Amino acid sequence: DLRLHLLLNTSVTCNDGSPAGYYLKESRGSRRWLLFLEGGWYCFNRENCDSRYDTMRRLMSSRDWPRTRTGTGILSSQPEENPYWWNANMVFIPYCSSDVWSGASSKSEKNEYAFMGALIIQEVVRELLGRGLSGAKVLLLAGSSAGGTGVLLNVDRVAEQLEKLGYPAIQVRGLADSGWFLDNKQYRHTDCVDTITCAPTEAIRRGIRYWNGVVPERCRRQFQEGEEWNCFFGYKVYPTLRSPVFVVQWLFDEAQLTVDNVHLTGQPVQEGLRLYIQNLGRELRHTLKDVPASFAPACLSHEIIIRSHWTDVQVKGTSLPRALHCWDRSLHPLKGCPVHLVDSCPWPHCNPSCPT
Ligand SMILES: CNC(=O)c1cc2c(s1)-c1ccccc1CC2
Ligand SMILES: *[C@@H]1O[C@H](CO)[C@@H](O)[C@H](O)[C@H]1NC(C)=O
Repeated sequence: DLRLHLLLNTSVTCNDGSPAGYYLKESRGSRRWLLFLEGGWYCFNRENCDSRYDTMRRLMSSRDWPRTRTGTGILSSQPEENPYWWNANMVFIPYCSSDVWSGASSKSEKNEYAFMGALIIQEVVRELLGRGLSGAKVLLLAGSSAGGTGVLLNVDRVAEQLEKLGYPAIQVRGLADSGWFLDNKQYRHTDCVDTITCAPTEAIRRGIRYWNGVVPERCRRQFQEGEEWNCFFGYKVYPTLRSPVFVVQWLFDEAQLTVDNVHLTGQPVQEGLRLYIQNLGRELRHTLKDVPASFAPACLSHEIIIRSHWTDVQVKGTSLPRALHCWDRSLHPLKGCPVHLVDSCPWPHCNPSCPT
C-alpha cells in the first residue's frame, strides 16, 4: 500500500483550498522513483466546476481521501504484476486541481477555486527530496489521461527544477499514457456545454485562461500568447521537450471518440463512420512516426499503465513492460528489444491482445 502524505506547504491546495498531497511507498534498496499523475477530465468555468464539486468532489478536495491506496499495474511492487519497475519507489499524486495539471493560481477573493496542478507537482518533487529522492538515479514522471497530458506539460519543468536545486544526477523522464489527443473535427457536431462532449479545442481554450494554466517554455514561444492551448496536444508539444518521454496511446482512445462524438452502440457501422474511424487511427499513427519511444495498440480502450492487467496487451509480440524496459536500456538500435511499437492494422481490436 501507498501511504498518504498531505503537502506540508498548505498554500498548495486542491480546488476547494484543502491541502494537496501524495501517496508514497518507499523502496530503500532502489534509486528509481515513479511519480504517477492521476487523470479525470477537467472543468473550465465556475458553474461547470460547481457541478464537478457536487459529484466528483474527491477530484476537487482532499477532505475525504483515504489514508492508504493500493499500488496497481506500474505502481505495483509484485514482479508478476509489474515486470518493469516492481522494486522502484512508488508515488501516486491524486488529481485534485481539474486543470490538466497546468494551473498556478491560488484561491482568493476573486477566484472561487484554486487551480494549482503545476505547483502541486513542483511541491511534491520538492518535498520528496528529503525522503530519498535526493539520491535518486531516475525520476519517471508518469500519468494517465489528463495525467498523461500533464506529464507532457510538466516533465521539462521538473527537470529544470532539479538542476536549479543542485541535483544534475537525477535523470528526469516522462511516461504519458492516453494523453495524446488530436484537435481533429468531430464526427457529428455538438454544442460545447460540458467537458465530456465538447470540442477538444475550445474546452482547453476557455480552461487555460480560467486556470491561468502554464505550458512548457519552448512550446509557449512557438505559438505565443492566446494560442497556448496548442501545447495541450501531444503532437504539438512533444517536439519541444528535451526530456525523454515514452508515449502510450490507444489508436482509438475512448476519450478521443467521446470528444469526437462517436458512440459505438453495436449496430452495423455505416461507411461515413467507418471512414471516420479508420482516418482517426491513421492520423494518430502519423503523429507517432517520429516518436521513437511509443506504444500504440489498435484497440478501443482507455488508460493502461495502472491497470492490474497492463501486462497482457502486445504490439508486434512485445508487451508494454518489455518496451519500457527496452526504453531504459536505450537510455544507458537494440537487438530483439524494440522501443517504437505502433500497430498498423486500421480497425478497433484488430490486435488480438486488446482488452476484452
Ligand atoms: C479521463 N479522461 C481525461 O482525463 C481526459 C480526456 C481528454 C483530455 S484529458 C484532454 C486533454 C488535453 C486536450 C484535450 C483533451 C480531451 C479529452
Ligand atoms: C508554498 O508554495 C507556494 C507556491 O509555490 C510558495 O509561494 C511558497 O513560498 C511555499 N511555501 C513554503 C514554505 O515552501
